[PDB]
Amino acid sequence: GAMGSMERASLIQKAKLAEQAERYEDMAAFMKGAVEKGEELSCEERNLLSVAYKNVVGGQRAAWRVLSSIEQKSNEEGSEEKGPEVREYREKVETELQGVCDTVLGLLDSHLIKEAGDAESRVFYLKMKGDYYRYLAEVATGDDKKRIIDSARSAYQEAMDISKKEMPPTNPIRLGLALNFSVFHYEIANSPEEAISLAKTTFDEAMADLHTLSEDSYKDSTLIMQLLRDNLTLWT
Amino acid sequence: GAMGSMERASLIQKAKLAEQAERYEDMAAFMKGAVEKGEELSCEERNLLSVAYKNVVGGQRAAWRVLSSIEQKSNEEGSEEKGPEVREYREKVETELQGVCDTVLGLLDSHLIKEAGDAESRVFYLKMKGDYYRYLAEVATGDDKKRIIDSARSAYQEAMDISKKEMPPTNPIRLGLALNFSVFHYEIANSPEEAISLAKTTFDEAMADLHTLSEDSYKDSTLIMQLLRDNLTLWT
Amino acid sequence: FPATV
Amino acid sequence: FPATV
Ligand SMILES: C=CC(C)(C)OC[C@H]1O[C@H](O[C@@H]2C3=C(C(C)C)C[C@H](O)[C@]3(C)/C=C3/[C@@H](COC)CC[C@H]3[C@@H](C)[C@H]2O)[C@H](O)[C@@H](O)[C@@H]1O
Ligand SMILES: C=CC(C)(C)OC[C@H]1O[C@H](O[C@@H]2C3=C(C(C)C)C[C@H](O)[C@]3(C)/C=C3/[C@@H](COC)CC[C@H]3[C@@H](C)[C@H]2O)[C@H](O)[C@@H](O)[C@@H]1O
Ligand SMILES: [Mg+2]
Ligand SMILES: [Mg+2]
Ligand SMILES: [Mg+2]
Ligand SMILES: [Mg+2]
Ligand SMILES: [Mg+2]
Ligand SMILES: [Mg+2]
Repeated sequence: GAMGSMERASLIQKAKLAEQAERYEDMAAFMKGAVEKGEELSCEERNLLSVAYKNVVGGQRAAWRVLSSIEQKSNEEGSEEKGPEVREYREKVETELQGVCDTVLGLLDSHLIKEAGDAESRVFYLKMKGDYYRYLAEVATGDDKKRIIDSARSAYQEAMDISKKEMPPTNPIRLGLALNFSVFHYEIANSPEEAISLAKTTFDEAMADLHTLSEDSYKDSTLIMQLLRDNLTLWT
Repeated sequence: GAMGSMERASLIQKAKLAEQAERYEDMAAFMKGAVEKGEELSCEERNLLSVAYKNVVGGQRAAWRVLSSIEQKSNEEGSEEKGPEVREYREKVETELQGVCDTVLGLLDSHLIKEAGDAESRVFYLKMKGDYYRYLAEVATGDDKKRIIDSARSAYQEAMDISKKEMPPTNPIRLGLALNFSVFHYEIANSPEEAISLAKTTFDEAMADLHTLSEDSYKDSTLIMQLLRDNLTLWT
Repeated sequence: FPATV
Repeated sequence: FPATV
């Protein structure tokens, strides 16, 4: 590990600097180094880890979609053959994306999930595990695609079960998990009815729990609830 | 060279795909590979080279400025000492930026400039040489800072001299060179009067030559003229 | 695309 | 910052 010689606190500090500079690749590398120190992450540190990798892989996914679209058009009736280059470059981006997903899943498996006992950490990491299997599923085609989809589903499901037992319906992690699992159902698992049902139930149960919250907790929560509503409007 | 095994035409094709995907690091690496094939670049290819590196180093410069600002505040009266980390990370970004500038200057020196005989290629590459020395000057502090500034000035000046002899006043390369040399004067060389004089003369002489142009050439040209006007408005 | 967090 | 191209 190239971060093995840097203090944990310095890695955290530099991840925050990288976030301010929108240097998400650096941010992710700093937080990988911090995780590899072997200590549990605090609430704030977990968010630095998730945001860094979400942004790295988000950019990869956007680029992959651009290239996959060009590739699909290159294979339509009437398109001039243009050689292997579009496929090759799409594959290059895809392999880099898979590498980042594998790295995140490895951090979760070694050993963030096994040491996470509190609901807010365990649900968080299992959500991330579902998310990174979902990104693998978006580009998957071969013998293991179903296993990749089922790995995403299994991680999201375990997170869901814990979240419903241990967290209030307005908890932002619980809400975000439900949002993303609903998207998994719609876009990955060919289950739009399940996606809609989950988004609606989650929204309605959160609405009914808002009265228990402070102004600041209400602000959080309502923000993710609006994303659930946005997706429902797209889907209905 | 990791691109040594790829066909020149495939590198150009992939640079265009990378541009569409906003993958500027990849775009720059493809175009470095293309330059290293040893053949001159066409007009379109020159633009792919310049846009790729402009965007890579542009992002580095933006990040450097964020970190330099944090660093300067960390060294003001009353600021809590926070250790070496801000300086270290600013230095990391700075060294990466310098590396990219050195790479571009190396391509220009080996051997793009020496083989460029037509005004539109020679001025283009000399402008780039001024630009990348200017970016080195933005972060420079040591014994060689004056030499770095003078290297930028010398490249811009040779480009200026050729542009005025060989190109119409509305030529987009001539205009962009003048825009950037004016910014060099204002931001690097502590010569705001020269910056203003150059921007104004360039604008006025281009205005007087617009009547010779087609609609499409007018559209080009007028676009860079507006940038000259924008800078003049900022400076006066 | 739909929203995720 | 001023504009460059
Ligand atoms: C990089 C860290 C910085 C910029 C400092 O903080 C980012 C955000 O972290 C908090 O929000 C969190 C947060 C988001 C809210 C803005 C909706 C979007 C982020 O993807 C993040 C970190 C992610 C998650 C998901 C993580 O699933 C693994 C589950 C829901 C949500 C939770 C954890 C929210 O609680 C603050 O409450 C916000 O104010 C702040 O903007
Ligand atoms: C990556 C290539 C793609 C996106 C295909 O083209 C980019 C642009 O290239 C042309 O513009 C050029 C161009 C710009 C115009 C949009 C002002 C901004 C770019 O920095 C570029 C390539 C750069 C330069 C400077 C290069 O100094 C070394 C000198 C002026 C200008 C000239 C060369 C303009 O002529 C087209 O005329 C535009 O239509 C088109 O948007
Ligand atoms: Mg230590
Ligand atoms: Mg593949
Ligand atoms: Mg149910
Ligand atoms: Mg060949
Ligand atoms: Mg330095
Ligand atoms: Mg003069």
